[PDB]
Amino acid sequence: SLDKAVIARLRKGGEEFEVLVDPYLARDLKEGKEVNFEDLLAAEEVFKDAKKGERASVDELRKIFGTDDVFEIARKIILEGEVQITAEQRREMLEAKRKQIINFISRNTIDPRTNAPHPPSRIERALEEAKVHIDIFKSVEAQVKDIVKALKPILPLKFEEMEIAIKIPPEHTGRAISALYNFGGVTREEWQRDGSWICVMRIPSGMYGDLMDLLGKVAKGEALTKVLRRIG
Repeated sequence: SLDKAVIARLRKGGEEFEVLVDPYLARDLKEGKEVNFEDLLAAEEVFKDAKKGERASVDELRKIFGTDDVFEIARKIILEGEVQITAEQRREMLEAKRKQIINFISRNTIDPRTNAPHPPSRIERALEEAKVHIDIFKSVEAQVKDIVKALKPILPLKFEEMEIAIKIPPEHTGRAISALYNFGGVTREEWQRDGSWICVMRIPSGMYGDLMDLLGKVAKGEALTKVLRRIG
């Protein structure tokens, strides 16, 4: 457990405080995700020096932090202090967050020229071309508008959604409906008396081609669709 933990540290009131944490769950906490605090800490203790094992006293924690709750002090140390992740952990977390940003951009934007998504490897090249800084302690949603703005000089792209009305003939509902719910975005669904089924899919516009491919498979080319609206 403790070859795996890293130090998170904070100076407060002229004293140094440290906790020993799982670096991957500390990143999740800094990004804003819910975290199980029993897995996050390698020891339910606040240290003055985690390496020498010097523990902060209850009286000192009460004086400085106004509380003795180790979990709540650990949260403050991690959010306001520095997490000493290793260089290799930082590289691994950076590569993973970059991948998620690229995929999110690919799925949720379209090229205004061609009205189609760019491939992930096109977004990746543009990220490097633009020298985009990626923040491993922020969620995708928290940083993807800024990134997309930095990309627009070299790669035009725009966030857009579509609403698409769908009708599935009775013959194909068994396969089609389940597939559509799993794809996501089903709204205003309604069974019809003749066995057919209708809905309005609300999807990211860069998912349009995937949705049409899906309907070709699950409805054998028999589904009827109508583009209702594009939403910028």
